[PDB]
Amino acid sequence: GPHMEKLPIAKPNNAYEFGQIINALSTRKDKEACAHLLAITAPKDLPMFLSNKLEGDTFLLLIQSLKNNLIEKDPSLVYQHLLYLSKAERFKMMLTLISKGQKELIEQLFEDLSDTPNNHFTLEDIQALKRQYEL
Repeated sequence: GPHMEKLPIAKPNNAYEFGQIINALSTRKDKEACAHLLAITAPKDLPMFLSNKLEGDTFLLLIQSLKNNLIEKDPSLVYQHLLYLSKAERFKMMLTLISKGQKELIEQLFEDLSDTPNNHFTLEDIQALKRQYEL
């Protein structure tokens, strides 16, 4: 990960802005600046941004950003980001291009949410939504 300073983030207004920030972080491998991007992004806007500007590495970046950073800030925002991410179309191509040992990271994402009892979601809601990820 680069020692040279991080590029500053203003919120994504539209799919190209979301994609152009994210692809810069996929260039730096930045999970922590990606975590700031989810801390400012809405789950409702997220699948509309991911429409055409969604790739294998940029999907995996946000997954590793969730199962490390956002789980310790708000696991219910992780749950809602994963809920609306399941509505994205190109999302379903990603789970086919990802290798089995890299797909396990998506399991560890839900395994950390399973560990958290929460005022916004339940295990019943987890085990229902994870089905859209075929885990």
